[PDB]
Amino acid sequence: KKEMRILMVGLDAAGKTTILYKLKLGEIVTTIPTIGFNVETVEYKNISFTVWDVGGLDKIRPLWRHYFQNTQGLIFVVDSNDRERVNEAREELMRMLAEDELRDAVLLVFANKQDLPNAMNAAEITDKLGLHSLRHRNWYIQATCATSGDGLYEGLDWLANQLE
Amino acid sequence: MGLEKDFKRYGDALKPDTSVPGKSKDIRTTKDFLNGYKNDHAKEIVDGFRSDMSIKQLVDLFVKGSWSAEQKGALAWEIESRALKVTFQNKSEKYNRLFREIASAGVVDAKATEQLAPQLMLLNLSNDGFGGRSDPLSKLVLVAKQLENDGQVGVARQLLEKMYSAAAVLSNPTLYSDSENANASKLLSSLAAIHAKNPMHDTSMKVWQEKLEGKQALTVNGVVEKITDASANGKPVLLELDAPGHAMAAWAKGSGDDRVYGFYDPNAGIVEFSSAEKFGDYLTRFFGKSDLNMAQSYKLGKNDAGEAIFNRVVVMDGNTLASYKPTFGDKTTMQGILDLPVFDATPMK
Ligand SMILES: Nc1nc2c(ncn2[C@@H]2O[C@H](COP(=O)(O)OP(=O)(O)OP(=O)(O)O)[C@@H](O)[C@H]2O)c(=O)[nH]1
Ligand SMILES: [Mg+2]
Repeated sequence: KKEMRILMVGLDAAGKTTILYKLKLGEIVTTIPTIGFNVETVEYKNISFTVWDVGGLDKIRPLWRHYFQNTQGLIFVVDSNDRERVNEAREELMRMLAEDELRDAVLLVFANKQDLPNAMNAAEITDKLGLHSLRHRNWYIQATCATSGDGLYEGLDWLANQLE
Repeated sequence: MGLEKDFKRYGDALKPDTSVPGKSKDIRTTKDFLNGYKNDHAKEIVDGFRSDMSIKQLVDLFVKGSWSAEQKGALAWEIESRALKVTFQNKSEKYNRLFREIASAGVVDAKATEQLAPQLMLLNLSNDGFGGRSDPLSKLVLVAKQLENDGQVGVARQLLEKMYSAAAVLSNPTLYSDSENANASKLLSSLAAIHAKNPMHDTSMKVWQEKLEGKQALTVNGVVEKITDASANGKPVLLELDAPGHAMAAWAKGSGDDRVYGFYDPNAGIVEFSSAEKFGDYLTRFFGKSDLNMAQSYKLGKNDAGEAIFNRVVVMDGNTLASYKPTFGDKTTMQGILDLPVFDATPMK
């Protein structure tokens, strides 16, 4: 009944494509680095989410802003185990949140790869990304493991509930 | 739609009544327009331009003014940029829904794949104002599928990735090395070379086995029977499908369980199926009134039974096409164009 366009971005290797197809096909697919985008429509309760999975390689990150049209929600996916790049993730998140086109978008952060041994937890990702500083933004952070699917529908449920 | 009306007003103003015949040089081919057509250029050369303008305001500016070809190119870039921004995600969603519905129906085709790379959007980002390279791209993809039939992996996939990469480079040139900038430009001038010396006009080499036109023009179902023909199994089938103003490709490659049937519309992307039935379903519904109706949007003509037909279907000779050299004095073949780099190992600026 309600269509909602979702932009899913994050650094390369975050898990974005894995999440998309875990949600859509119920499977773990063998992925390669996405140079381009994938898109799927995922029906969940009242809502048709069209989810845009856009490549996160640094050399194609400038293209992200070409996918902002009529977007109601932003999914930012962070590799919880990548401590070296978490401040880079934060920089990329904040650049997106600066865009006037996205000023009303709800933000769901997936703190992904919680199964890996040196994974920062949700509270720590929340501080590293500066989420508490986000004023005038409906946001939420969900700990996930894409490969098992743990957390993904909890994430989606929150997002659906915000968008209704 | 306001957009459709405005985009048609804009279109009329590019083919104007000062040279009525669709025989005079179109302004989109001219060096001046093409120099004009790029980002961040209207603000330098077009009086009254403002970047906060709507499409309609830009089209008003276009049609009310007295503009050089270069000024027209800059405005065309700004109008087309915004128009594509409004439409391309809607369109992609639509193509993907049809793919996924067919792939997922009955017995799932687990090997079905889709890769979207809409040319108009990538070429606008690449500051290429010619208005489309469906013919060059369709030919390159058929060469890629010849190469993949013979055992190379992911050649068409990487062509399409390189369109994205070139668009990233050309839209934001200061973030990449001089070498990357030159690479991106060289990819695009290769498409232009292919258009300038089109191998279908080349009589010294025959890149085609058969041209099916006029009288024996094929319907969509005719393309389906040719692609999915089991008599072929083992060997590649490589077709270029020509609407009046747009080229596409379709193929079969691989043997037994690795056999795949694919379709490339440069305006959308590539789909491949392992199921012949599903490939036939996709193509029928892609073109068919009952579904996406691309037969109407590409303005295909009709036969006497009123079924949509392609102006031309070319049954390609892939090994010969692969070896074709689009520019006299340069050894680079169609296969070499496929292999052109865009990114290289230098860290991003
Ligand atoms: N251990 C573990 N591996 C994961 C998880 N999620 C994704 N992966 C793996 O991490 C790798 C990268 O995943 P992708 O989904 O390709 O990452 P991406 O975000 O789409 O990367 P780009 O396409 O470059 O933007 C793959 O090998 C995935 O299987 C997870 O939760 N745990
Ligand atoms: Mg990916």
